[PDB]
Amino acid sequence: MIQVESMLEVADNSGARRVQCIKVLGGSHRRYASVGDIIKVTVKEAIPRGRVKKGDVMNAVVVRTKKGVRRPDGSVLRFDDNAAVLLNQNKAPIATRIFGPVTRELRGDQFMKIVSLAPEVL
Amino acid sequence: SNKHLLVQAVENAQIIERPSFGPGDTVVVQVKVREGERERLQAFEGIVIAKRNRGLNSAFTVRKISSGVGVERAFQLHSPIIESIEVKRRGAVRRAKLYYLRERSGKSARIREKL
Amino acid sequence: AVQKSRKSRSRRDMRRSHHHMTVAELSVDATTGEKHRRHHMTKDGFYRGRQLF
Amino acid sequence: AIGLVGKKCGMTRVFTEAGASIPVTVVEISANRITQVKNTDVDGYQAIQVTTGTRRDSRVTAAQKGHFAKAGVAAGRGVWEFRANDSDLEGREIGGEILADLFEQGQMVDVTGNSKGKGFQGGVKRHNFSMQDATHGNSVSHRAIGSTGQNQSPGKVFKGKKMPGQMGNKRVTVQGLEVISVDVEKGLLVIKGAIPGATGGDVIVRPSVKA
Amino acid sequence: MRHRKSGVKLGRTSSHRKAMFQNMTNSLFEHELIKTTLPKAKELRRVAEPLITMAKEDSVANRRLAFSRMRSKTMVGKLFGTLGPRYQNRPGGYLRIVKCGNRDGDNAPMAYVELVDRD
RNA sequence: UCGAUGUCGGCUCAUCUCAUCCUAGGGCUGAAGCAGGUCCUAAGGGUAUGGCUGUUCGCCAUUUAAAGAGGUACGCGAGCUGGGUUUAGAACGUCGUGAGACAGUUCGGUCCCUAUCUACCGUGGGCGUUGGAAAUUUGAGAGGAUCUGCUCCUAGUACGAGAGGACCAGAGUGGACGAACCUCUGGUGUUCGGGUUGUCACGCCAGUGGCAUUGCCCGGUAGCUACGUUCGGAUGGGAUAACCGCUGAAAGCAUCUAAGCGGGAAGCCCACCUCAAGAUUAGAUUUCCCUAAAGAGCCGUUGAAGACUACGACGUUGAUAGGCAGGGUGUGGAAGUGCAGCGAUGCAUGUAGCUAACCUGUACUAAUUGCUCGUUUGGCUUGACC
RNA sequence: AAUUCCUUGUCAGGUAAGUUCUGACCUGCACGAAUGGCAUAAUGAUGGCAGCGCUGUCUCCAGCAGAGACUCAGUGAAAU
RNA sequence: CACAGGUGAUCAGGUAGAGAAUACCAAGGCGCUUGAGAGAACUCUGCUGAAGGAACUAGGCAAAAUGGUACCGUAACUUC
Repeated sequence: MIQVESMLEVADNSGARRVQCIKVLGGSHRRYASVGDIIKVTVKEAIPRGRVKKGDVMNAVVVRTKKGVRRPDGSVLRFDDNAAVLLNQNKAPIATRIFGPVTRELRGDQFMKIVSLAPEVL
Repeated sequence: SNKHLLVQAVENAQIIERPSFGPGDTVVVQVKVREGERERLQAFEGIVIAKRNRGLNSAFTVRKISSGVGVERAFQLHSPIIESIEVKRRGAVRRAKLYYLRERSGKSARIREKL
Repeated sequence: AVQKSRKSRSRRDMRRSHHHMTVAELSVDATTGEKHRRHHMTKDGFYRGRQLF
Repeated sequence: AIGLVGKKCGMTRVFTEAGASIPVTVVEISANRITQVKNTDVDGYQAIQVTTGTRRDSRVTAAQKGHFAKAGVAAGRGVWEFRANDSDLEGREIGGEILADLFEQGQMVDVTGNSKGKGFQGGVKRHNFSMQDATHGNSVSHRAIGSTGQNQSPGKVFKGKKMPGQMGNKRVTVQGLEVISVDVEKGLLVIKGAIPGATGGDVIVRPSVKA
Repeated sequence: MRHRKSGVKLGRTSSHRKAMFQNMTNSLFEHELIKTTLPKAKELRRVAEPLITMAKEDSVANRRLAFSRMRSKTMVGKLFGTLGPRYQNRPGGYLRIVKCGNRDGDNAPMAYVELVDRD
């Protein structure tokens, strides 16, 4: 469960290290974003001379949450941090390396490169 | 027991045999994974921080560190997803619920071997 | 918080109408033959032909 | 459109071979003995009256005892009725049996029950009223109802106003619930969903009108 | 709600009601017949009968449990010497409550708690 | 209205209008398609979160199908707040010789009332319903609900120079809302189990108990619970709104209209869910009983039922509650003893001991065939049958 | 600017977004030198703004404990 | 008012503790002149709370949080 004004670690090599959620997209009064959900974020701390700069407003996708993700069998899968992956203006990943594991909720078409670049997919 | 007898009759059929194991011992679990038209088994190896026994609804949580961040999954003992469970290493813990290990990162997290 | 016009005696009595005193049920113990409240032991102490003391 | 009367035994889960959790509730189904068949000529409407369970003679009154003896059925723990039409009154005569085989696996059902009673409850719970600020000067209005009307015009509280009331212990119907499994020999029916009520209570299971 | 909850409050704190019922159990084991309030009598079974059940078998550990939950050594001795042996072969229900009217001072309903078998 | 009708804004809670913001149906278009513009019908639902500022408003950021205009004492302080305005203190600019003053500014500055009546939300008692009673019920009528995005497919088809890109049909999956539920994931769990600090006590060791927020800390049973699970908003019927008609005269033509016959909306009435015969028009059906009957109540054991009530179950022809027996769950290795160790402590006896509320049984304890209410065939008139 | 009406003056910083805050400009409605001018270490339950930690302040409330509210027995007001 | 207010000095035990703080006790004295039930909404006083962490609000109001000893180490500025 990620909501507005939530700090997320950056799980790719886009140059940002921490982002803040400013808008959960996909609903009039939508509250929370889970893994695989698209959010608007502001970059709060980035590495020097990176692709992305501090204070930039752009899109991201949540790739792991501390609340966890449920599976059809009733199991829950949790992580130790909240981490997302930065996206283009067309909601496509801008990453060449993915750090940390991701879940199989990113399976589809627009996050297939995130899935393939992740060191491990749960 | 806690459930009604009619419910117990249904649960008994769902019950499936599996190696018994204790808390706090490193375990390897085989999980069915669907990639589309093909089936595969994924190995999940971790210390078991917490276990709950409820007959058919028994569940155990496995915690492992991947790339410097811990991952916890509350696996279901009697579900058909779990093809097999084996105990790689056996450890002794004072308490059933190891919820202090989440705070622990490296040298502290380790559990003493049980002989 | 307060009345706007004093309540009438009839209106006051209408509320009182429901209030009623409870009347205890009465039974006689066979052994001792004394009035006592239903499901409650006798003054003497003989209940259903049994000696409490 | 005739249904059956059962007893909620509680919830459990069914595993699918694909490894999917199916939360189900088990309803005990004693045979429903038909005690009276109602029709247009005598009653003006068509229905099937049934009894289920068991009741001791000291608790069965003379009137109910005669009513049961007319049908030739043993007295149950209550008498229920199901609105029925010509198709549904086809083979159901007085003294007959209705079993769990009325319902087949995989179809949708509507389940009616007496929901768990919460007693006298406030607006926050019963009507989902937003709570007022805990701090910032709030005095005695953390869980207060708030304004109930506007002013002199209209000067009255409108009917249907949401206010603290008894919550629960009311008839509740849930629709579109699948039936996972049927056991005639054990007289037990397994239904997908919450199936409102508490365990041990009486639940009415009917075919879904939406279908 | 209190759905399926057991126990009593009796307008007391947890420690206070625990101590009061320990006192009541000791006095009941001593005199074998005590006049008390009816809810107190009904709740006294749940704490007194189990001590007799445990005292059915005499051992150091069982006597130490009785002392932990009673805190009267004389009365642990009595429980393990007379009530246990007397009640060896009785399955439960070691107290009979006999309603005895209402209290003078506050009209509280009253009852007599009597140990079965010549209390 | 001055023998007192509390201001602005905010919070909570709303109710109505349509001069309609979205959705819905249409005419025209400088309407090729997608997107629009204007007007007509339509009020059933829905109609954001933040930075600034006391703000209403306004600007901005980011969303949405959309972030509508208004009335309700510019709704709502005997429902809450008190930031601004509007007391008493102090100061700045300005005015005045001065006391002082400023729709100028700045710091600070007591918000009472146990609800009689109406209204509303629940829940009962009384009587009535043409003799009484135990149940099942029909429905005059009332309320609840009415939202909608995105993806795929039709189809990169129709259309279009390109760019772009459908109507109408079909499938899936989301956001908000609501109900139920606790099987799953969690929270709580102050009569569960452990660890531990200080002190006192049980004669003392040991083992325990009182107090220190449950002393603190780690877990956790049932119950309740959401953030967890399931489900629903219907693609149906009838009559219509704008609009579009068929045939057709008044008016040899034309004409949707005057006669007649059609299509047509998230709107109206049904359909879905809940209540409902105090529907005094008090209904219907099946049984039972009438020289205290059938039943109801009191009383007692009580329940996922409950403020009291009421409702549900049972009262020896009994599992209603407690206890008890066996389990399950939780905690995690009781006490005693022995061994190793100088010792703290570890190990074995042994997953041991304990275990609330959970499951299944069991009359051991308590539910006393005790009392009260309730009758004795139910008026009269007419008609059919008899 | 405790002083500026126009005014949320203009520019720069801070925020995704700043009528408040900081720095600067000077067009000072209506600063200014013992009704003292500009600064100033320390001090201040002083005013404004911004951060870390922290959290039920909040999204969104849930459970639990005690005192009331509720029922019974005794005593027994109030404004109007 | 047999009122949770005020009222000067004197004595100053034990175990922890810097302490006349705080905790539990000694001598001594008290349980505070309505009780019994139930365990509804709502109010008061407290405990715990998934994910987020000021998004609340006029304002971080309230709560949460920090908290001892010993040692290491400590910036701008300064009237040193």
